Amino acid sequence: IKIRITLTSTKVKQLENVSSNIVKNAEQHNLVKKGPVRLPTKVLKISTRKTPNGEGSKTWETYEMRIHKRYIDLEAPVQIVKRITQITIEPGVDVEVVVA
Amino acid sequence: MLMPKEDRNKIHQYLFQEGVVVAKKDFNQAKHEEIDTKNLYVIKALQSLTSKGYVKTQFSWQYYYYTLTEEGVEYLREYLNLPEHIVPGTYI
Amino acid sequence: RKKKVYTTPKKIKHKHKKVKLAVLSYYKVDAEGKVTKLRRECSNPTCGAGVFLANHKDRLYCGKCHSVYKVNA
Amino acid sequence: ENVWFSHPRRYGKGSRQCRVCSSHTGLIRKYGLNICRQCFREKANDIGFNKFR
Amino acid sequence: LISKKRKLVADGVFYAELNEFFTRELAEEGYSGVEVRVTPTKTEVIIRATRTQDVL
RNA sequence: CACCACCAGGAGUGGAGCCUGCGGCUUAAUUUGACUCAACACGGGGAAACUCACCAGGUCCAGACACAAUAAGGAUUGACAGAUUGAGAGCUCUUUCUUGAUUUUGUGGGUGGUGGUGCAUGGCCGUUCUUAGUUGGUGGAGUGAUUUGUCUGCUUAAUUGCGAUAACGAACGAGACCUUAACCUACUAAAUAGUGGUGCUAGCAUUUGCUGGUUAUCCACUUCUUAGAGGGACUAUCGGUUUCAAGCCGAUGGAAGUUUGAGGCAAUAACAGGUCUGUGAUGCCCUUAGACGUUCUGGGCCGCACGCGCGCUACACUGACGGAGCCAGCGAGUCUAACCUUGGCCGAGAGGUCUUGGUAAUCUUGUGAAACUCCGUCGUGCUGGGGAUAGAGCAUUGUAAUUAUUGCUCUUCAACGAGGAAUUCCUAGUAAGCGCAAGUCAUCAGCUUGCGUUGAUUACGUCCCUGCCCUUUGUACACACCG
Ligand SMILES: [Mg+2]
Ligand SMILES: [Mg+2]
Ligand SMILES: [Mg+2]
Ligand SMILES: [Mg+2]
Ligand SMILES: [Mg+2]
Ligand SMILES: [Mg+2]
Ligand SMILES: [Mg+2]
Ligand SMILES: [Mg+2]
Ligand SMILES: [Mg+2]
Ligand SMILES: [Mg+2]
Ligand SMILES: [Mg+2]
Ligand SMILES: [Mg+2]
Ligand SMILES: [Mg+2]
Ligand SMILES: [Mg+2]
Ligand SMILES: [Mg+2]
Ligand SMILES: [Mg+2]
Ligand SMILES: [Mg+2]
Ligand SMILES: [Mg+2]
Ligand SMILES: [Mg+2]
Ligand SMILES: [Zn+2]
Ligand SMILES: [Zn+2]
Repeated sequence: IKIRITLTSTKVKQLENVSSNIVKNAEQHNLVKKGPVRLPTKVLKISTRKTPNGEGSKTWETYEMRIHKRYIDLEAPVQIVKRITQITIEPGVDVEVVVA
Repeated sequence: MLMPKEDRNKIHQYLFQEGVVVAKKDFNQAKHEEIDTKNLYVIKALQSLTSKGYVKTQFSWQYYYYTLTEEGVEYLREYLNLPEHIVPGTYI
Repeated sequence: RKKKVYTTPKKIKHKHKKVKLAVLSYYKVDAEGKVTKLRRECSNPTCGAGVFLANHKDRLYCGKCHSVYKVNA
Repeated sequence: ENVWFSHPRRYGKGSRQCRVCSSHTGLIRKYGLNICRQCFREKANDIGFNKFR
Repeated sequence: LISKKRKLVADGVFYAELNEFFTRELAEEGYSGVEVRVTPTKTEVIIRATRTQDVL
């Protein structure tokens, strides 16, 4: 059946227990699964000057944004696939399913 | 402002139906969305309506949020000659 | 700032707001007959024989369609 | 007349503006957010950008 | 079909825009922040104010 | 006390040619802000148009709303051709159609302004000062303002702490914290990461091997790659020296022993510091229809006798040119758009064209980067150093490239032979060399923010110079010596 859950949040601790609750609820339903592949975290960096005007000492400033992205691959008949994704949706954590 | 009578009735009838109107502050955009008239018309006409206590505005990152008042539902109704309590915003 | 001399040549020619003309709709008038029409109209797909034609020097207009309809006599 | 607002605005500093304050200078176009540099710095914390290092 | 970099930064600017709208007009009900929740079939936006009777 | 000071040094700058910013001069305009540190590659300010504020001209109203006036025997709007105009702005006029209460003319009253004032303000930022500084409670001294605590000394990056001790015990700042980089054959796992095998093959040998290719060969694996949870360093152990105390200095072990390295955050009290040109942040003043609004066309911001300040290329065999080898890390990238571009073909090139992959650990991409390395020609000659300044063509971006946008070819081939007085930065993966990505970006990097690559010499001090802090002291000062 080959469905795949992908998680792409920025909050790591929300993301993990989402991912843990996928894999643990899998194991009551006893499904074979590729355990979470953790892709390299990608840092979005924006380096701006502090001052609004152009006076003073040239102090710069780097704002960054870390994005964490995991995927879990599952094979399951339809009733578990309807059950797993319907629950365990946590705010700020993005979930999307692809099949095959 | 001098705009033909038909599109002021478009703006005024669309306002009645949605209770609200959103309008990007882009003059010369020349084509509103949700309405087939010029963007400058819907801004300026709703500027004429707010200056008579019928609609209130909020700028909020160049978008001009309009929601019409209790004065607005009575005036417009007189204007469109529609049946009483025919305003969508007013009745859930 | 330094000054404003308003240097440029004076060309204040704000226009005429289409001066109110006298009694109009002169189709023709006929003593005890049906009236024909001066200023030929237009065989258009919209205009329903209500719009007249300007009579210029060697051309006929439209007014509402701003397109010449002159044809050779 | 049609000649009003007729010059192209497809590229260059005249095509883009800050989505908050409609300014042309110091725009930040990385990652497609298009906010001026002084307005992003006021909005960076609630967008999700933070200072760590 | 937009990349994850842009998608997450878009939801940041979406929150930032929607916070400014709520703080500008809902000031007189004690607006103290907003939360957005993407969900299958719906997006839910929980307004946090003090005079909750006034916002309704 | 401190490489924004010196010491011992390194690499420079100041000389030269160009690039860029400021002043000056010039101009129709060469828009403007900022003049020690704490203005001058700064306003993310790499301006062809736009941006844009300046200059020469031309449109428009996008002058809400109210009250009057006008006025359905028309309040007002639009225009074909011609004159006009840079113009296919009917902008204005000749000419006469069309529209229909939306407008028009005044009175108010608004609105817009990158107009003024940052010495009227907010917020933010810079600076004092990222130095080590600041304050209560209770007790003691004093009539009191105040003082001690908060110190002679030693110590530390540090009012960091030991010690002395009318003071004890704390608070903020420092430190802790957080991020990041270094260790983990320990855990949890993975064709979007990678090995090893086994299939299928290629080449070479031939023994029982060597090196590759292969995506449906599949089975196992986690060392290397990635990130979750954790562990680990605490100057541990020993020696030496010091009220034998805080510490400091050697050696051993260790992945790591300068605060383990580097940052982020950062007190009280200030400053007429900068910003009204980031803001739909703003008071007041000005302006508001021959506008200081908005838009369009064309210039300007780039103009060059000169004076400065950040830089780039060099002055040469520790090198230039040619061929061959050949290795990173940080990162960015398109859909309702046309961004990163593989591969094939054409072209000397720059480029063109046909397909493809990629919304991304999947594709560009092992980003095959440059310095460098190995072989060769040069042979101390302003020379094959240097490539400024000029002339012709071919392309690319773009509505447009002339005061050459940028790229390519050929030719022309200047100063400069290590730079006076002056002066800057720096203590280990650091200085310096060398490139690449990102930001701005339709095009344009000699700039900045980062990242790797190659990698030294010298010191492990001091108050001599320059700054800042403290103590004692004098004072007729206290908007505080610019008294
Ligand atoms: Mg400055
Ligand atoms: Mg020089
Ligand atoms: Mg500048
Ligand atoms: Mg400048
Ligand atoms: Mg102007
Ligand atoms: Mg204005
Ligand atoms: Mg202006
Ligand atoms: Mg001020
Ligand atoms: Mg006391
Ligand atoms: Mg007493
Ligand atoms: Mg006391
Ligand atoms: Mg010793
Ligand atoms: Mg040469
Ligand atoms: Mg690269
Ligand atoms: Mg020449
Ligand atoms: Mg000296
Ligand atoms: Mg260098
Ligand atoms: Mg004396
Ligand atoms: Mg005195
Ligand atoms: Zn017609
Ligand atoms: Zn802005």
